[PDB]
Amino acid sequence: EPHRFPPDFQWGVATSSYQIEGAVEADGRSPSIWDTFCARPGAIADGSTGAIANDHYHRYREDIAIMKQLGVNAYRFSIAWPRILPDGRGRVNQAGVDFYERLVDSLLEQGIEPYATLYHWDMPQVQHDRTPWYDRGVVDAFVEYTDVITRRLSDRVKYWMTLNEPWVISFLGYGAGEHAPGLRDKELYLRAAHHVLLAHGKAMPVIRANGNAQTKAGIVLNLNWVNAASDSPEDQAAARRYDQFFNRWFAEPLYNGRYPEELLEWYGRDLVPVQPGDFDIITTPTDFLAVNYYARTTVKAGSTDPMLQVDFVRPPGEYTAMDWEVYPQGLYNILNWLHTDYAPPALYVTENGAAYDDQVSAAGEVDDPQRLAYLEGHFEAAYRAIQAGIPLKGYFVWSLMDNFEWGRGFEKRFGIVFVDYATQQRIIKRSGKWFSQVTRANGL
Ligand SMILES: OC[C@H]1O[C@H](O)[C@H](O)[C@@H](O)[C@@H]1O
Ligand SMILES: OC[C@H]1O[C@H](O)[C@H](O)[C@@H](O)[C@@H]1O
Ligand SMILES: OC[C@H]1O[C@H](O)[C@H](O)[C@@H](O)[C@@H]1O
Ligand SMILES: OC[C@H]1O[C@H](O)[C@H](O)[C@@H](O)[C@@H]1O
Repeated sequence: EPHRFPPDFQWGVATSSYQIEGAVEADGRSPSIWDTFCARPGAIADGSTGAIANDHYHRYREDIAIMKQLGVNAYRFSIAWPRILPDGRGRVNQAGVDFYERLVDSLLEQGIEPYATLYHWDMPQVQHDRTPWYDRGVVDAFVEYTDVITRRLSDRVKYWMTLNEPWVISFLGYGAGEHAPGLRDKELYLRAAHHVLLAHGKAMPVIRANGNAQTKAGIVLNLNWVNAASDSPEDQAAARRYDQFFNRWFAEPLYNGRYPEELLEWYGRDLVPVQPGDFDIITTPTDFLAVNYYARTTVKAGSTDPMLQVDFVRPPGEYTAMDWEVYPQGLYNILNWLHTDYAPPALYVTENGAAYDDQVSAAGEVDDPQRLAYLEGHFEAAYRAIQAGIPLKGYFVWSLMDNFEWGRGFEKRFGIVFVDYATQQRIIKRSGKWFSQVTRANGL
């Protein structure tokens, strides 16, 4: 049925600083909230930390050459605030800036367009101790960091993303206790969610001011396709609350200057620390919306999550090693919802991918047919979206290589490139070799 993407389509791979860089003490870097969280017993399933990770700090040139083998014309990475401003604010760490200057120069010299994420979850511990996300002071701290690094790199980086997945930062960090800094309190999560949106909005004019006419910026939302387990009123309602929680909580403020009313009511409207003018800041125009899509999530009325009064149901179907349902139609459905409801001028898929159990064969190959099929199905969905008039401008696979998968540690491998942690050897997987053909054909 299909074939070719638009001629200027951006095919990329994505990473984050803490997940790949390692060298956590190198060159003036201070501890992030993740360096501290990894010390907590039970925080990381395999007891690992991001201390070494993929050692991309030292091996970035090699990783760029692998990107060249994959044929990508774009690369999404994050900048580590703890390398740039190790005391959180104040003194710029020149050696930390130098690393991202060398990275951006090597990318552009190889013809790869840099897509820089400012915040992918690695707040300096010393800054968190002053301004956790639930503290409105965090907004100026983030803007200062944004100001510093955009001043240095905006001559070479045109595409900026403010914060990665507000829902994860706020809900998993402060609401569920699963991510740094590991707190579990409804009010703290709601405060953090609001201050992430404000930080996004105050950062936007700083990016534009430090940039030029070519500069494009937006936020990155995680969005999954949500489904009710049944037609029961109670299950439709459970699905509606979960959808509001996961999918609308950030989108509605960004585009319509309000939170979803039904959930806001359910929570206690006063728990969100909205001040006058906040929605004007949050709705500051963006050039695009970036989407991180993985799965369909099916919800019934229950008391598994006592905050939402929901249980999760696993429909008969295919699951990854994360126990996430494989549902490529969901990506079309999400993109079409965003197109019709909010009309962003441009959409990017800034993350999509899968974790399956990988083994290196005797011949040194990594044969991952489930990951290949996952990617094929989702690329086809993205193609259908483009054919339907949705302005999807690019697609970044999560991830370039196996990396530190947060609370799962190294046991869950999302790469299209295998990393042997004993040696730091990169092996391009079967899915990666296939991706190499997709990028160069600009289609399937
Ligand atoms: O950044 C502070 C770091 O110091 C050490 O090198 C630890 O192994 C690491 O996990 C810790 O967080
Ligand atoms: O893996 C950490 C979290 O991040 C992802 O963006 C997913 O949307 C979310 O379902 C997952 O729980
Ligand atoms: O009835 C609405 C309230 O009750 C629910 O059981 C939830 O725990 C709470 O988060 C919500 O604010
Ligand atoms: O959990 C899989 C992925 O979920 C989220 O999308 C994060 O941005 C990424 O860092 C993580 O690896």
